[PDB]
Parts: sequence; structure tokens; C-alpha cells
Amino acid sequence: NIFVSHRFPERQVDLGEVVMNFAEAGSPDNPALLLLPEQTGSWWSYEPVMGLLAENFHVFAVDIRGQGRSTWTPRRYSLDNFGNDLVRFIALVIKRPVVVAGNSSGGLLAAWLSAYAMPGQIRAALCEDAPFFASELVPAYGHSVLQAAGPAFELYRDFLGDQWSIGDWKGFVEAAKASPAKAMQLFPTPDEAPQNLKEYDPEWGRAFFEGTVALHCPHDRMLSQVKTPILITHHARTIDPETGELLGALSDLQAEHAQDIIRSAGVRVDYQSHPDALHMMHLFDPARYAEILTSWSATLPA
Amino acid sequence: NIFVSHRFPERQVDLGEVVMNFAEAGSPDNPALLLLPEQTGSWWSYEPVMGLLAENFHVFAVDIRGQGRSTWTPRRYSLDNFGNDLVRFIALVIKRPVVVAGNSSGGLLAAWLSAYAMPGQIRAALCEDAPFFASELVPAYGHSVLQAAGPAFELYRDFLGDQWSIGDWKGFVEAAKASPAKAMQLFPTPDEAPQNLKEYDPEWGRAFFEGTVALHCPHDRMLSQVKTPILITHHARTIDPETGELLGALSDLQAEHAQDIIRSAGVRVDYQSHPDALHMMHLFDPARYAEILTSWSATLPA
Ligand SMILES: C[C@@H](O)CCCC(=O)CCC/C=C/c1cc(O)cc(O)c1C(=O)O
Ligand SMILES: C[C@@H](O)CCCC(=O)CCC/C=C\c1cc(O)cc(O)c1C(=O)O
Repeated sequence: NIFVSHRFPERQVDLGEVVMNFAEAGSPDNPALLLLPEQTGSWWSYEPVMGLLAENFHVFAVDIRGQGRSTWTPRRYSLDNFGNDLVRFIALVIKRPVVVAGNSSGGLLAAWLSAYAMPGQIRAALCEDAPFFASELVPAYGHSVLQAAGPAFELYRDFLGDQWSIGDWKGFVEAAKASPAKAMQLFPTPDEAPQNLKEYDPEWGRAFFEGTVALHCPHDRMLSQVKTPILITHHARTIDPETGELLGALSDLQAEHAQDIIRSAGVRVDYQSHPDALHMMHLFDPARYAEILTSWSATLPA
Repeated sequence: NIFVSHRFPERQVDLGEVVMNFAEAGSPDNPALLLLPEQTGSWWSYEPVMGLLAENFHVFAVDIRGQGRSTWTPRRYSLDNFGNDLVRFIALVIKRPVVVAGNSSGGLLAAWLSAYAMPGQIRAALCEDAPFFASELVPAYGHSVLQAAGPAFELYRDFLGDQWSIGDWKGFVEAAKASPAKAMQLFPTPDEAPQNLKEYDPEWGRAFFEGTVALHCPHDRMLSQVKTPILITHHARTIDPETGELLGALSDLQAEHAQDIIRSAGVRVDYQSHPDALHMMHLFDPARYAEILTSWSATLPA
């Protein structure tokens, strides 16, 4: 009960297990657009850009399970459960085919739906800076989660704890600043826990760090099972020259393989590299993100 | 393409990732009934009893993913993925509230649905000798899969292999007889691979033995989340005095706790002990099973 006000009305739908919170904008005569936030991001990660997209889409921004006003589900955090929630959401609330756009963790889920959603649910998928492979424990190519974003997710577990059962925010901030992981500086460490983190279940991080979230969803297989056109945006990424860490969502090599996997599935795939963009372009450069999304959606078949 | 003819015509439906095969009997004027086979059993596990149930029910017998003519999905075998398939099947095919009756592993999925199905999909669930706890790697109570049926699933994996990739049936029968597990005698060892097993993906067994099939579906939490009346039929079970092995689906101690967890959820629960009935009662005593189901179904609301 730590939530705040926002610039769109919020509504909740019972999917069976999770009660998913979401916001709605746009005209139902425009194409439906499902927005999936990143890890630690609530639906209002897209709040600045929703005004822009609502001009041309009927947009649905949702709180994914274990986040925001949506239901926290201990012991049940997996890409399969995340995606099937979204399958039920599309079927119970949207009731039309959708273009799905997801940032990072949400990008993995946009690709998850394009491969494993109910027939006809997904017209196309936008993957904004998705950590393909780089979020797996034992990826088929390139850095593992332990060599990229792992350290921050490990701290969420060790200091915030499942369902905020530890809550040592001060201890987390000090461990983060003192961590030898160069990628740790990509995660914010304010003196007071930010709103999005307070709406976040740290067992997300435990699941990504321990390799359990995508145990049943190997990325090389998921990417080969997609059935709808996919757009891959690749933002800032660098390999630290002292520690070898991946500072970014995925490496150049991992993005190449993901393109080749999709291409071999016979599915249209486009790739845009934005090496100066921030990880969450939809939030910190919503104008640029809206243009990319709106333009790419215009090239999709009706 | 090793399938055999059957009394009831078969039909397939695309659920998105799994193309599910099923057989339909009875009239839509009677209550819908979804039958879930056991592990290694296809829909025609119920073929001998569907004639009786078709006199009072709109019967749907399905091949669960990784079994029969339903899709085999390597690496994605989980209770959540099994259940979400069945959620899709009810939504796409049945389109009406159902009573779910599953045997063994299928009983776990009936309870899974009672907890995690879409709102209104499930009227009640019948769990026929379901291995609650005894099929978990680290159960909350009682024996683990390693002290029950695990040894047989271990042989399925070692000698048959994922997707019948090893296929050393004669090596399996040899290892089954030499096994020190007294519970090994509950599993068939014919000179030729039985038909039901040739339609079965042994990665099923790997998942139950390695503790991955229900890693994200702890039974104690799942049972606490049921939302519909439950009927638990407990068939033959015995504890070996030397090795302590559980010979059967679940122990008396486990069944008692499952009753407690459901009762504390404020949900109706009934418990019928048939300690002389075989595991697959619906197959070897179809009249007895059908009567139990039909009599119990009569006491349901609406
Ligand atoms: C070959 C198959 O029919 C099993 C043999 C039946 C029998 O004679 C006694 C064992 C009862 C429990 C089995 C069981 C146990 C588990 O831990 C998990 C399962 O999925 C089953 C399961 O069968 O689904
Ligand atoms: C931390 C945030 O402010 C972004 C700053 C740039 C950065 O940290 C590297 C890019 C990958 C970032 C996160 C990430 C990593 C994963 O392995 C999985 C994820 O779901 C995310 C995720 O959901 O964001």
C-alpha cells in the first residue's frame, strides 16, 4: 500500500491467480498496443510515452506479476508464468490482436508471446534492449547473467529479500557502491528506496540470479519458435576492459545470434542499433521510442 | 507415427505452442468433464470408461503435452506449462465450465487448475490417487519423489532418454529387475515397450526425478490456492518396512495434510480411501470410478 497517483486511470483484472493492474489510453479504433515494463519497472514506466502512443494506438500498459499493483506470487516467478498471465490479459481485457513492446525483461516476454501465445494473439513483437542470453544462467552464446547484470540482482536478494522480507535498503546502497562490479553503477542507489523498487518483488532478482526464472525457457529455443515479425533495438553496450563484464543488455555477438535464430525460423526480423541510447529509451527518450515503434508498426501487414 | 486406432474419433487443436489431441463423447446438454491421464498414459487411458461417463457428461479426454499425439516440447515440461495448456484447451474447445478429473500426475493438474485456471473455468476437481508431495523433490511433508516413484523415472531417463533418444528398452527392463527399489515392481516391465509408453516423452520422468517439473509449483502452496471443491481418492498405498519406500501415489500422512491445506483455504474437500483399488482405478474398475465421479458430481452446486 505504498503506491502513488498517476496520469491515467488504473484498473485491475483477475486472470485466475494474478490480479493484473494496468492503464488504458487511446481509441479502440486504433491498433491495440501492449506495453511490458522492464524488471523493477511498473506500468508507469511507459507513462510519459503513453500520451504519444495513444495518438495512434489503443495502448495497454500493465504491471507484470510480482510488480506494481499486480499480485506478488512467491515461488512462481518464471517466464512461462509471466507470459501466460499476459496471454490471459490479452484474452480477457484486450480481446484483439496486439503489437507487443517490452523493455529488457519485458522484451524477453514480448518474444515469449510471439512464440508461445495463443494463436492470433500477437501481430508482431518489439524487443527494446532485451537481455537475450545475457539474462540466462548458462546461455548458448556470450556473457551469462553472472557476468553482466547478476551482481545487482544478487544484492536485491541479499539485502531486500523475497517480498521485501529483509528490507535493508541502506545495506544495499552501501554494498552496491562498494561492489567491485563495474555494471553495478548502471543501477540507481539513492539514499531512499525509489518508488518503482518499493513496488517490486526482489524475488525477481533471485530468480534471474539463480537461473530459475528461465530454466524452462532457453532463449535459443524460444527465439527459434517465434511466429510473428520482431524488431530488436540494441542500445548502449560495452565490454569492460579491466573486468570483462558486459555493461548493457546484450553483446554484439549475442544480438547477431538472436537475429540468425529468428531469421532461420522464417520470420521477419529487423535490427536497429542505437549505441548512444539509454537502456530504457521509452522512459528517458520517449519521443525517440514512439517514433521507432510507430514507424516500424506502420511497415507491418494489416 | 506409432499410434493405434480407438473407439472414439480423435481431433487436434492448436493451443499456440502445443497442438493438443483429444477425444470427445457425449452431448453438450450434459455437464462438461475434462479427463487428465496419468504420466505415461494417453487419453485412451479413459477409453474403456468414457462410454459410461458419456451417458451423463460431455466428456473430453486429452493427450497432455509430451504424450500421445499432443506435441512433444523438449525442456519446457512443467506443471505450469501443463496447466496453462489445459486452460487454453478449455477456453478454445470446451468454452464452458468443466469438472476436471485427473489420475496421478493428472490429478495434480486438476488441482493446479482449481487454483490457477482462468476465473470460472473450473467447477470442481477430482484427484484420482494424486501424488501430492510424494512427487516433489523437496516436499513440505512426507516422502520425496526419490523415496517413491523417482527410481522408475530415473530409469526412464537413463535408458529411454529424452524424446526416446536412447531407446534401450531391454536395458531398462534389465535395470528395473535389478533395482533395489521395492517400488520398482509397481511399474510394468514387458518384453516389448508398451504402446502407452511409446507415445510418451521420457523427459517427463527426468523432470519429476530432477525436481524441475514442480520447482515453480510447490504443492503446499498450490493446495492452499484451490478455489473449487476437491475430491481426493486415495487408492492402494503401503510403506516398505526395510527401505521405507512409499509404494503408491501418496502416504496417509501426506493425504491428511492435503486435506488440511484445502480445508484451511475455506474450500470444500472430500476424501475417499480405497486402499484395495489399483492406481489407475478408472481403467481397471471403470464402473467403480464412474460411480464415484457421477455420485460426487451430483452433490456439486449448480
Ligand atoms: C507408470 C505410472 O503409471 C506410474 C506407476 C503407477 C503405480 O503403479 C504406483 C505409483 C503411483 C504414483 C505414480 C507417480 C509418482 C510420482 O512421484 C509422480 C507421478 O507423475 C506419478 C504418476 O504415475 O503420474
Ligand atoms: C539497471 C537499469 O538502470 C538499466 C541500466 C543499464 C544496465 O543495467 C544494463 C542493461 C541490462 C539492464 C537490466 C537487466 C538485466 C537483465 O539481465 C535482465 C533484466 O530484466 C534487466 C532489466 O529488466 O532491466
